[PDB]
Amino acid sequence: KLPKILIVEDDERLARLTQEYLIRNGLEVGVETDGNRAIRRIISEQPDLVVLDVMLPGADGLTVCREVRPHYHQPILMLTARTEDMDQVLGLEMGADDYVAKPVQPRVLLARIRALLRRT
Amino acid sequence: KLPKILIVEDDERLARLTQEYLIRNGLEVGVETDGNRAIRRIISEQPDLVVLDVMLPGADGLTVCREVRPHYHQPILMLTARTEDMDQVLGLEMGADDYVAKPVQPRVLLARIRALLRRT
Ligand SMILES: [Ca+2]
Ligand SMILES: [Ca+2]
Ligand SMILES: [Ca+2]
Ligand SMILES: [Ca+2]
Ligand SMILES: [Cl-]
Repeated sequence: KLPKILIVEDDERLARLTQEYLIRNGLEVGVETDGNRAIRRIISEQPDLVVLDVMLPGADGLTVCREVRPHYHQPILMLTARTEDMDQVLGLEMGADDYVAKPVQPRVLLARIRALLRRT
Repeated sequence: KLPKILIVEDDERLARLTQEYLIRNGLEVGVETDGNRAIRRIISEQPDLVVLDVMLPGADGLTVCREVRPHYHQPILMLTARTEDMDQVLGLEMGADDYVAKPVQPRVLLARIRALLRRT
């Protein structure tokens, strides 16, 4: 009954800090650091929501979004370390549900995760 | 067994003039004016190439690309009646194969359709 979140992020330090905060707030959270494994993992485990970094070893965020959408219908929240309008429009038009600039306050990330889960 | 083209254009007038020209030039051509109907028709009829307007009643051209690309792998030539900033990059990155601003001379459109069909 706890929402399952998958954090796809290559920055291990930030990913674990975020995972611990979300677990303390009633979420079941896993971490993936590779785009290729993230594609198979998202399709196989079917998490309730994905937090997806744009730049990853292997498949980048846009590729992950494109490859899972036909087999994964749950929300995708993208995170970026640099605010560029082009990448934000492409991420949303590719099928992402949100696109947030890093760094994001942990409580804001949780509020955005809860908002996305309300329409599933 | 001519190449099958689907023109997805809500401007019925231009669509029929283009259809007439392409049929006279050795192509089998159908016309669709609604984006939601274009998604179902592209996936079920599997045309050899789609000429896709970016602005349609129902699903927009970017939505048509996003929804057909998992099930349709033939060329998509996108058309726009008004160039907007970032429009070409988004369509090409979404899976379109070309992006042309109207008005396009009919002979130029035929040359572009033939060039795309050579990539198959
Ligand atoms: Ca990264
Ligand atoms: Ca990469
Ligand atoms: Ca139009
Ligand atoms: Ca529309
Ligand atoms: Cl994990």
